[PDB]
Amino acid sequence: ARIAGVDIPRDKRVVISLTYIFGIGRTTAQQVLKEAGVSEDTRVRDLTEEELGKIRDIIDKLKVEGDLRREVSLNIKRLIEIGSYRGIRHRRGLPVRGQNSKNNARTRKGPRRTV
Amino acid sequence: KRGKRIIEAKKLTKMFDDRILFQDSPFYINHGDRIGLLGENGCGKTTLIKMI
Amino acid sequence: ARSLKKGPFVDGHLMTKIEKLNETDKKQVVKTWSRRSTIFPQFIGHTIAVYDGRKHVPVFISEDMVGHKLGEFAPTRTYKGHA
Amino acid sequence: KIRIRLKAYDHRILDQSAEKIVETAKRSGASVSGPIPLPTEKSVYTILRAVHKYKDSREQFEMRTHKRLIDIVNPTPQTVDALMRLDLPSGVDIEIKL
Amino acid sequence: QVQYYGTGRRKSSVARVRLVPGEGRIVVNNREISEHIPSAALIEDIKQPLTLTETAGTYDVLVNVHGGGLSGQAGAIRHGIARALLEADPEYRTTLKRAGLLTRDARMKERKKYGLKGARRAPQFSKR
Amino acid sequence: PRKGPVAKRDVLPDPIYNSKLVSRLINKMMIDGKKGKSQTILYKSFDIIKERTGNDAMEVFEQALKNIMPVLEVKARRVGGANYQVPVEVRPERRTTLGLRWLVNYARLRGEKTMEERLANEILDAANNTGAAVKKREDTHKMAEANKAFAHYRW
Amino acid sequence: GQKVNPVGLRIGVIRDWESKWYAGKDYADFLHEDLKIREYISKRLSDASVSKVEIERAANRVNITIHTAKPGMVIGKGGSEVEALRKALNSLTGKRVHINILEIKRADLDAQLVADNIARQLENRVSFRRAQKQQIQRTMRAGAQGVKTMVSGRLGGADIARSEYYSEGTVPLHTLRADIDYATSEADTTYGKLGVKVWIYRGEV
Amino acid sequence: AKKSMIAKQQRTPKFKVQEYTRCERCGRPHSVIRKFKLCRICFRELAYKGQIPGVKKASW
RNA sequence: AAGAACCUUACCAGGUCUUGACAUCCUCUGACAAUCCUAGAGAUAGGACGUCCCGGGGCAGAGUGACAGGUGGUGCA
RNA sequence: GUUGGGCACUCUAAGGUGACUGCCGGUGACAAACCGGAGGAAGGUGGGGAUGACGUCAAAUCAUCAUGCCCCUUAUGACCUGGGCUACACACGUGCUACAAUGGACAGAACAAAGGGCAGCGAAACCGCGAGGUUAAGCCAAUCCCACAAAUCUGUUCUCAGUUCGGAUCGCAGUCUGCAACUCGACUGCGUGAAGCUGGAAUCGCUAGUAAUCGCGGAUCAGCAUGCCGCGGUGAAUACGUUCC
Ligand SMILES: Nc1ncnc2c1ncn2[C@@H]1O[C@H](COP(=O)(O)OP(=O)(O)OP(=O)(O)O)[C@@H](O)[C@H]1O
Ligand SMILES: [Mg+2]
Ligand SMILES: [Zn+2]
Repeated sequence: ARIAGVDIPRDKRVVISLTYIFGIGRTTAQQVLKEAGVSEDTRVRDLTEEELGKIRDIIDKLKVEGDLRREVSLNIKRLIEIGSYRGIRHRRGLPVRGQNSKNNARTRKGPRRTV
Repeated sequence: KRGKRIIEAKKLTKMFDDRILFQDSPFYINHGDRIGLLGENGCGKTTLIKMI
Repeated sequence: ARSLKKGPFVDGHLMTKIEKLNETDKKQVVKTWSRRSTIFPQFIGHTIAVYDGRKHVPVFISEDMVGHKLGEFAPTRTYKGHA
Repeated sequence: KIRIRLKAYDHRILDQSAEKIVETAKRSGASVSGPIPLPTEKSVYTILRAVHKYKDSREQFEMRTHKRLIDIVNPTPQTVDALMRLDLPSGVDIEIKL
Repeated sequence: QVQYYGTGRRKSSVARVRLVPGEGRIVVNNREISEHIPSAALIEDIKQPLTLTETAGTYDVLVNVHGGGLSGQAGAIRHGIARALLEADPEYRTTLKRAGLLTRDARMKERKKYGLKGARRAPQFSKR
Repeated sequence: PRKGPVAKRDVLPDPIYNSKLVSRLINKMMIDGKKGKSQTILYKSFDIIKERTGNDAMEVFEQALKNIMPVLEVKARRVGGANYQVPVEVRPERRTTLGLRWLVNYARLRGEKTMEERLANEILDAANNTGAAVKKREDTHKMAEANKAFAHYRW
Repeated sequence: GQKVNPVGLRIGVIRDWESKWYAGKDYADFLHEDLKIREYISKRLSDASVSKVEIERAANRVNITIHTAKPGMVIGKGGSEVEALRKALNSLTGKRVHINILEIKRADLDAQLVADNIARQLENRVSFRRAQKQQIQRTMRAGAQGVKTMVSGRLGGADIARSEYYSEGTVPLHTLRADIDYATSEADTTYGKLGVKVWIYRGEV
Repeated sequence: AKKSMIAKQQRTPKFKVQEYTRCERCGRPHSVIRKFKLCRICFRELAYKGQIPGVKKASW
């Protein structure tokens, strides 16, 4: 069940399997099925080549997988290049949306290195 | 760390031609269980493993 | 985040300074305290010395900066790591 | 009809004041809708008892606004006078709508 | 027609019960009790005063009930029924009182107390 | 407490089986005051018990508890250097309490996907007394018998 | 940090508010005018033995009733001083002020008067022991069932401050029905502030 | 509060957003109750004296 | 702390002031002012426009030296 | 409940009644008192709240306020912009959300209490996927509004996975408040989808409408709470006992 170069789970309902492509979430998926008139409830393994064909055409109009990864990477490269405050936070591994850093912020900083 | 359940069997029956090894045998194995298979030779211990 | 209806905000006292520099095609270092001012296209090429709390930091404005706030390029806190 | 709303912090003067209102209208002859006891409002303020720190030490005060409604049915011209002529003690709010 | 009234109260709920000659139909706010009260356990408890007096099928219980939850309303309907039965027949008083159906369960939500997180629940304590 | 024994609390008999024991188990299964969930679990379990065994669910359940309820428990006592486990008889009420508690806890640990199925299997095992809950009862009886010497000690 | 103000505990139970008016929208405005009026009366009548100042309101009127032990000194000759006060309060409030003076018959039963009297004596370098003991006798003669007095601070210019209290008869502070008057006062000495607390118990209600 | 601070707060600031409340008895900036325009401390002091109409100690 | 974007705010950098941002005196005089235009980041200046409310009940400014002023220290006064 | 009509019932709130070991039996000194019973809504200070003795800790606060003494006075006072109080190798306290099937998602039927509202609450209608927006009814309020309570129940789907669990972080695009959301706001949409599989030593709260869990409101407040103060909904387990801390 390869779509946009991603082998979507065959056993899962269509709405859910679509979300395995980088750049598609639950709502996005429902629209694609809505636009392409496919039932959400059918399992991916049970999809006909026609329905699969239709889904693939619609998904080509969205920015997914490498496309999206390249777009977002440029955004990060842009912020640092212009020497923004946000750029500095990104490269330094600190919160960029004003979260306090005295406590928490372990998603950005990684595991504690006690001293 | 992983999840609780790892093996479940419901109404599990294994036959060879006309010989029933075991029939309607429900059991489970959870994470971290240390299970000893007890039984005489030929009772099907290795058979169950190959099924698992 | 500023409502689109309101439009981008930029302290007029700073915009006025840039309009005079643009009419004469001149490029002086404009000292400002308006960290909150949006970078408009009109600023491109100029050098604005933005107060960071103790000194005006000259920040060169490139095209890629338009829409950000002046303050965004003049960090106010000093930190070179613990040790 | 003539609608009277009495408010007060002290229900006692409220009852005393309301009594004066009802009798003066009834002696004027107009029928009186007995003073309706409306739900008492209760605002509560919890404040820090101490001047500094000691967050767990609080003190609670409340203000209870008692209300009464007096409707006057079948009014008379002399009644309207008697209603305004009454001097009810300070601390009772009188509202006369008609 | 001939009807016997009873006020019952549980927690926040108040139930105005009227016993009328009928066949055991409970209508609460113009609905079959099953629609209003899902729980089977609650419906069993509600009927309890009727069972103890062996009056199931004698009376239609018309209940107007407001406030509180579906378990408090159930409690209030039961209490109102017991009191209504007293009017129908003073002889029932002994059995109802023995089973504790005439007592108003006076348990009410305790107020929250400053410095505590509920009525009793104290905040986590630390020596160090 | 020091003053003296305190009034225990009554439970109403279950609406379907007219049993106080069933009602008590329902309370033991309940979490976060959600009595609805627990009643549904138990009724579904009893259907599995009747549908599986064919016997009456209540009879199976009562037989299971009989096999779980302990008669002698052990109470710890610090006697000088070493701590002694003193065997003590289990009050009838406590026997029921321990049975339901042990049943519920070990049922939750089983490997079936749903609690009702889990609970059903656990009760069936206790009916044949071969489940975890049974084992717990074996352990306490072993401890009491082993430390039978120290029964003399007591408060 | 132990004993609730005896008056606070009994307000609305047995004791009434001095401010006896109701307001809605204007509540904040009215409250603060009364604060300025009370302060003004306290200063202008600091020597006139003014215990209690009740304040009423009506439309634009303000009916002030000042309770004093020395009504003569507040009214003045032919109402000269009381008319002067009216004019001063009409200019502050910007309202029509009416003033009534009530005579306190037994000056020594009013906790505020007593607290102020003792404070004046502490400022005149009278022994704190004598001041308190003398007052307590006078008050008990007036028929109070009990009295407690306390003076705190640098008693006789000591380095280490302490409190010394004297009592007579019964002062049941914990009895909510007991009409227990209470009042504080401060004395400014060369060594700083001496606190004065007075409790007077005049019987049950 | 410094007399300067009470004066600044009583003047109209550059912007309406900059207006804030102080207890107008003692000048405390924190814990000012709109209904009374008093800080927590002044409120208690005057309540105990019976000088806050219709306020009494709460219990229930 | 029952609400740190400015304010709050007491801290720091920079730009500023000195009967003073706040108060009672003294005196002189008479409105102060508001409102814009220009300059400034703003405080502030520069101009402009009017130019006292009822002996002073006042209100205001200008000078004047008494003073003000401190969330400065000591809660072990 | 809309109109007429009524206030019966509920409810609202003033004044009353009620609980006193007052009565019955035993025990006890015959005393105090204790154990049980009746009646009753309630039985042994019914439940909760307020109320905190003499003193202790030279406890806390000179930063609410006030104040002795000392110190500064073209400055330790006063004004202004910007910044900081939000920093971040790291340790601790108190919380929130979770690790899932007694659950997630979707849909339907319900059921509260208590409080707030005049420059305030703001309906209905219309627009937007949404935060919101236009217009604007009603209400200075037992009337109008905030205001749809949520768990729960009933169906459908998911089928044990780091997932349709979990929501951090981050990218993009927006809304509202405000002179102004860069440092440093809340919320929304799209995308992204971290740790986390019930937690070592140890340690905390709670004796019943309590714990646990589910929502709702309020103060502060232009805006901003997982905090604080209140409200109800569902609603347990256990107390044998005083050997031990
Ligand atoms: N394909 C087969 N056909 C028929 N009989 C078989 C077959 N495979 C196994 N058996 C018999 O069935 C039983 C299964 O043997 P298996 O090796 O699976 O288990 P076991 O005897 O428990 O193991 P162990 O080798 O550990 O003793 C033995 O009797 C074996 O002889
Ligand atoms: Mg083998
Ligand atoms: Zn104050």
